[PDB]
Amino acid sequence: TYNGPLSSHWFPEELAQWEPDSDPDAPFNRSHVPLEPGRVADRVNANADKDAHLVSLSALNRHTSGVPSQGAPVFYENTFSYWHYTDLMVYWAGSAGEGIIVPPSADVIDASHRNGVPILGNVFFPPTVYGGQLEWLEQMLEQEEDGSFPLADKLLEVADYYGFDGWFINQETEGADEGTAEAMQAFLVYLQEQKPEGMHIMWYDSMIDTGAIAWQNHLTDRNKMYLQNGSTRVADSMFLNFWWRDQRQSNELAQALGRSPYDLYAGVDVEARGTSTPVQWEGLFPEGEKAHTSLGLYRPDWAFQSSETMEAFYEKELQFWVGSTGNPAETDGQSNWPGMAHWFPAKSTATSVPFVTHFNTGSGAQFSAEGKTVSEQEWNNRSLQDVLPTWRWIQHGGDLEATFSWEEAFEGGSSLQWHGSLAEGEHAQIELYQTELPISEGTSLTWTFKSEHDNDLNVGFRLDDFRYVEGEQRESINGWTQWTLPLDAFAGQTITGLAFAAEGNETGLAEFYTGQLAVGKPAAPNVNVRQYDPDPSGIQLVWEKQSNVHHYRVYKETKHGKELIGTSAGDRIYIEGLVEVRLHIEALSETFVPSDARMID
Amino acid sequence: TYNGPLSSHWFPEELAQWEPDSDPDAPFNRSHVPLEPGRVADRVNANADKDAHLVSLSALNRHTSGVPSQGAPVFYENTFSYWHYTDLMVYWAGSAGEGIIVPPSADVIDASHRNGVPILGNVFFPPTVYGGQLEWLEQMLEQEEDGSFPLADKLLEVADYYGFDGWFINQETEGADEGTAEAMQAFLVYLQEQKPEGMHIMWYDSMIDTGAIAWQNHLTDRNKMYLQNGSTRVADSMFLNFWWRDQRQSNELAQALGRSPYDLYAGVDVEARGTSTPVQWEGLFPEGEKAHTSLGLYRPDWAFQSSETMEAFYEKELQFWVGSTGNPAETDGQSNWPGMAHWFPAKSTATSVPFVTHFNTGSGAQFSAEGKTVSEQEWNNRSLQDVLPTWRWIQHGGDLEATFSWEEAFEGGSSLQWHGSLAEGEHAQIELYQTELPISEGTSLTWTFKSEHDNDLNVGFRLDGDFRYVEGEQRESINGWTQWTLPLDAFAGQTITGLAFAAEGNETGLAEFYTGQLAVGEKPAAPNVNVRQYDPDPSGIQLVWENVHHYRVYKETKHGKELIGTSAGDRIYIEGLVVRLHIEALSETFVPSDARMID
Ligand SMILES: CC1=N[C@@H]2[C@@H](O)[C@H](O[C@@H]3O[C@H](CO[C@H]4O[C@H](CO)[C@@H](O)[C@H](O)[C@@H]4O)[C@@H](O)[C@H](O[C@H]4O[C@H](CO)[C@@H](O)[C@H](O)[C@@H]4O)[C@@H]3O)[C@@H](CO)O[C@@H]2S1
Ligand SMILES: CC1=N[C@@H]2[C@@H](O)[C@H](O[C@@H]3O[C@H](CO[C@H]4O[C@H](CO)[C@@H](O)[C@H](O)[C@@H]4O)[C@@H](O)[C@H](O[C@H]4O[C@H](CO)[C@@H](O)[C@H](O)[C@@H]4O)[C@@H]3O)[C@@H](CO)O[C@@H]2S1
Repeated sequence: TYNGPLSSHWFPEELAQWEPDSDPDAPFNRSHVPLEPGRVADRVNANADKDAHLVSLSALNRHTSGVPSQGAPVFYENTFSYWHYTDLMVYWAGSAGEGIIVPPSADVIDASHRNGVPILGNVFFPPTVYGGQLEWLEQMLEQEEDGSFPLADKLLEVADYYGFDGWFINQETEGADEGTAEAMQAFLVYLQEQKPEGMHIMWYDSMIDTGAIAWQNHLTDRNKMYLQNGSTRVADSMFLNFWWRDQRQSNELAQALGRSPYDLYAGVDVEARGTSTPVQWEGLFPEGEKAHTSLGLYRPDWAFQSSETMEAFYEKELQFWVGSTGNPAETDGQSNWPGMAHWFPAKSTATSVPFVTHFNTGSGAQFSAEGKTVSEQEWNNRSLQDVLPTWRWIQHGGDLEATFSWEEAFEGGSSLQWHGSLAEGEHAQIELYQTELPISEGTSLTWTFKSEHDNDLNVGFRLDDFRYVEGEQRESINGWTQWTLPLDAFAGQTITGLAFAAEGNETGLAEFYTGQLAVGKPAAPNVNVRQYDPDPSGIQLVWEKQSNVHHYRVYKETKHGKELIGTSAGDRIYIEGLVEVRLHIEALSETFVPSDARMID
Repeated sequence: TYNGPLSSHWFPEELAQWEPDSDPDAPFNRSHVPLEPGRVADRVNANADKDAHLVSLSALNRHTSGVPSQGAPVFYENTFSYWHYTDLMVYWAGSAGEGIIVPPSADVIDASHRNGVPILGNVFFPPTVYGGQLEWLEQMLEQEEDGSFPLADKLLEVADYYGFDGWFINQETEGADEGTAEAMQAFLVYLQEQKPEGMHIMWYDSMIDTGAIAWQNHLTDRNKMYLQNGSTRVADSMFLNFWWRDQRQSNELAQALGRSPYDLYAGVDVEARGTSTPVQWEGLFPEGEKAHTSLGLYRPDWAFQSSETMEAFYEKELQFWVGSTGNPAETDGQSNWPGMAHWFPAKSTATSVPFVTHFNTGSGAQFSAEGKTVSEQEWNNRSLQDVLPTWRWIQHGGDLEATFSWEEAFEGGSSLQWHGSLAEGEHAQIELYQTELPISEGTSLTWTFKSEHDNDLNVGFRLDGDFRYVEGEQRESINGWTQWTLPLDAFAGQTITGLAFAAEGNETGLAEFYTGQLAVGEKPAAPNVNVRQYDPDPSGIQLVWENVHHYRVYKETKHGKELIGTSAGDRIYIEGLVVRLHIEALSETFVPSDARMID
């Protein structure tokens, strides 16, 4: 039923002749959210080291084809929220039936970028048993007299146009001779020479020097020529196959090659069993020694795909990325699954003012504006996913639980729920964010919450022990309480952490929903109605995207008030069925100040 | 004489009808060096604070017109080297006779960017006494039914295409009414709404709310609408005029406006007297409490324009930016001119591996490759200016002096000279760089020097968080220069926060070092080069090509290979061709590619 723009995918011959200017969908697939530079690490877990990196190969979209460019009316969508333990994201996709070169969709590029995570697209040369064809490989490996590889040029051009950070190269098609192998090496090297600074090409350990498919599970003499060859750099990293018990040898070989052992990502296959995946952790993270290499997670989206509901999906992600403890700071290294927080510092991109979050998880059963439902429809749009709490979860005192709620929202479709038993006079704190926010005059702390039992919600901030204080100026907005705490008295200081605290009352119960937290007015959007060629009877709204803007909201007038029908963090939005009606487009600033609405007939 | 591409400059009606695709010179005026993000500050001066910023309005080129796009065969050029005390650089230019909208030339954009300094172009509405015309102002302020300002669009387009970071707006043309004033405010507001993130529009404290020209010398009720109007942002900063004795009031007013006092730049006019400029420093930097606002330096290029020689120019810049002490760490706050180091931390963009410097100052009397002269001609090309020492100069022990030398070079036209008396058995160190360089396996320290008296030159590195002085591991001789390599694998996972050198005196009692390369950290593919017409000059041509620090163009002669051109962009204009050429690409590590041959 969906006739809108779709995220792209290609077989090599379609890519060759692909031009953004001629692709009706290309403008919808561009990310307009740059990779946030300079994340800051936390230090709450004593066992976590600073050397090892982590890549995730995640099916952020279950399918390669049929993915709407910019979100969809579906609550249950893969709203991964553990960007903070991730150094590199690989968009897992590609199939013999749909296309083997697949960039990440723009919604996911955006989510990744807000958390300063570089995201790679996938070039998937499938095993013949899965419809793999040598032809496709040979096509990609075509070389001009020039020496250049035209399809490599297309990889770079796609990554440049759509706005992501490189490619994962997965060569599992059998039948390749040694000449093909050398050509692949030339192809990867050509990538290195031509790519923009920062771009990352990650090679899967599969095709060896002979062209045979022969996973090494380590960096060996059989595969090292795909990472580094003497003084020539071939690839930025290698994802090691799963069948290893120890990685010391790869570390040693990497040093002999003059490369960091941490450009090797020891692979762990978690697709089927997630946290029940058996792993020789000592083989990667030895006892008094630093990590032998980095870590590669194949398919953490297990959490999504083995679950039926958003809540079970979110619980499995916590258990997987943080561990059975539910506390990043208190991990059980003796557990079968200690969790990623056991080994990896959490990073935060809350490093710049203004810092704003509405605890938007990226989807919802409903959409709220200033605490009022403005659409009752399921939606996902991971471009609207906020930077979520560094820690999941760190509390002190009370018998409380913290989770995301999709029942209450102030902006978007979720809130942070903090609820349970808190005895009278008892104090509880929840430390949420590692940060690096320079305070200057005019800088305020605001936050917005509901409280079912009337307890007030204090804010907590840590300066370069948390300071817990109550807000200065209170305001009521559709049932929500918004505090503003001026921080002028602290100008010149730097906030390195954000938190909340509450005091129990006679009730003995606490139930908070917090829908905005921030440390820190756009022009009405200039909007044009254009054809979306592939769908007459549909249209697209196109504006000039302002850098002061977090995203755009499209309302349509109804007999029952204004209804939200669209959101975009790009420069356009496709609306179906319009040819067949008054619209209102507002731009919301980074601080979520709404502009005056442009009217469109 | 020179018929090559020239740095641009417009009156408003020329800008209106400008499009890059039709300008033969536009491609030569594009910067290909992005603004380096994330500089790191030093801590060596106890009095320096972290709040106040500093803008320089510098005539990096003496003239608006006649500026070659990419360097010129002139040694004495304004090779400003104090980017480290500068937060914002404004390219000072514009005149009634030449053009009043002028972007920075590509060479200067590049130098600025390498040091992570945002550089602004100039929009100069001149006083009528200087040929100013209200017309030009009215032209710039034209508004469509749309509400948009077409010439503002051209300012943003120029900045985008050429690769710089905004504009300084200088409105000193008399005769403007209150309507013009409001239009200017709308123009500045339109800029804010349309500009790319990061871009900076700085407004001069001149035209007040009535449109009259009435410098306030402070942020007042008469000019605040040009910075901020309620919740609307009008400009990113204001450069306050010079006639102030104190700035507390502007600080206070800025707070009431909900803006940082440090978006205000208290102006100091140093054009005529440089370090002899009288300043009420206490009025800006109160003996305790913070600085009231930021600092605005009008014309530090006094150092260049009041001097006749590179050496005198370089000495005056030291005396101006560092002080009479010659030591950023030991400043005399009681001096008439304590120097900028007295108040401002030095920043460094040595924050990423590979870090490479050849101590190229941007010009030379001569050009060297691997220590051999490959051209005897004066040159300047500030696209080749390296990130130069954070500290000028910090030494311990000996009776030594450090300066730049244009007599000895390993790559380019200059080296760092460290020379004087060092008694046998004595030690001396010179701390050169504040850095932030993650060490990983495969990472080496290299350095390259000549020593007139045979002392060896040790490298110094400080780890996060006293320097480690060690001697190199592998020695190499290259055309009279010694190159040490010191593997740093034993330190992988550590971070270098500082680089230095150290020497031990010998029986000679003398030391004379010239150091031409220092680096913490693969040869490029031969450039794919085409010969194209440079339309405005038949009998001239341009080489155009598509990792790489810069390109070198050699021509074959009866006397060997001669360097005739360098470019950090995608092309170079060569005059007189009409002859075998050789184009090599040099990597960031200065590994040369195989030369493309061109006939
Ligand atoms: C890097 C790495 N690359 C391989 C990775 O490809 C491999 O993955 C597995 O991939 C199987 C094949 O996928 C392709 O072909 C399928 C059928 O035509 C398509 O549906 C698919 O989208 C691809 O184009 C895949 O079928 C595997 O899934 C099956 O087994 C799983 C257990 O591992 C299970 O969880 C599934 O639900 C399913 O039955 C699988 O994801 C991995 C693992 O073998 O190794 C390297 S890592
Ligand atoms: C921001 C700030 N803007 C003004 C700034 O413009 C002003 O500068 C002075 O500017 C004078 C006028 O310059 C223009 O007109 C000249 C003549 O047609 C041109 O040659 C020029 O390039 C411009 O288009 C200028 O003449 C002043 O220089 C003279 O006095 C100097 C002392 O300040 C002296 O050092 C010179 O050698 C010369 O005789 C001067 O640079 C400043 C200072 O008044 O105020 C604000 S800051």
